[PDB]
Amino acid sequence: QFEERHLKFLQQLGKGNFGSVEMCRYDPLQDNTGEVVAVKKLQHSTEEHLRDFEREIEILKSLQHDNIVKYKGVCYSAGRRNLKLIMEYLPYGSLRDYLQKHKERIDHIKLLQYTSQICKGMEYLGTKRYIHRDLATRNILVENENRVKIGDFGLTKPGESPIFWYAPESLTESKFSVASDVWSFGVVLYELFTYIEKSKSPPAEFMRMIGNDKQGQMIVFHLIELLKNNGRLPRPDGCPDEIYMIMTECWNNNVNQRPSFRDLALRVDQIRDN
Ligand SMILES: CC(=O)Nc1cc(Oc2ccc3c(c2)CCN3C(=O)Nc2ccc(CN3CCN(C)CC3)c(C(F)(F)F)c2)ncn1
Repeated sequence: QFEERHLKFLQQLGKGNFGSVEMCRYDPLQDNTGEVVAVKKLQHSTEEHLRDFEREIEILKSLQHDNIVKYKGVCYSAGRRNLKLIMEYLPYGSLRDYLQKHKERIDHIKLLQYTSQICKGMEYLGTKRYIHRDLATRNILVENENRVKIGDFGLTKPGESPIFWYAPESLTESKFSVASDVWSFGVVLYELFTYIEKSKSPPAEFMRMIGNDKQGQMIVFHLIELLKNNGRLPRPDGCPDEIYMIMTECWNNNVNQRPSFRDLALRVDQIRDN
């Protein structure tokens, strides 16, 4: 389906210790045309990394939704001794980058449209019995001003720490569930309403709350103790009380009391419609 000889490099997109992503053009007709795609490569095809990459491909082959990144196929390069994953190319990259780079195009109505789409993608993911774990605007991608798609770059498998999106039971017991994805969704909703303004990010805000000078495990200790006793990210400037209430309800230490993604999509769509 994707012959390496016809997969032409266009641009580097992202790199980490685990993998890298590039933009390519798939030109089988060899006439300088063809579809543009995003291609993920494994940096080191060890038995464990390759098993993990194959599990990712299997997950992606099972997902088809408007608000989930679109799998296209695989390419077997280096004479069929290397594996690359082919996805649809999304021009605006991560929603974290888009919010910073394209503030001219964003208002609260757009933020709520993206919020709704994220909930719907998560409703779908739950029907497939997957737990995201990594929900954060860095892992949501933007097709255009009207459409976002949940993904998981998985390139890097305090400012760079994923802990600031994790539910308290995930931090203390490594318990990840649909309900902890709801907690992380509450952090995504906070990220959207802070517009990725300098110093308002979840890592910067939590570090400010615990003490900016803390390093290593002391950060973890303080974050856990803070969350267990009702410490929370503040309401972003200009955020409506009703939107901060959705964040607060997602950030419930009582796991079963968190709303569902179906509840959240309906609530957000009703606020948009009213
Ligand atoms: C400008 C620009 O850079 N444009 C780009 C970049 C770009 O780069 C990407 C972005 C995302 C992804 C790739 C490449 C290759 C794979 N990938 C990706 O999202 N994988 C993925 C892996 C697991 C899971 C779901 N699992 C469930 C189990 N969990 C434990 C983990 C998550 C999902 C999800 F969340 F269901 F969509 C997605 N793609 C399109 N356009």
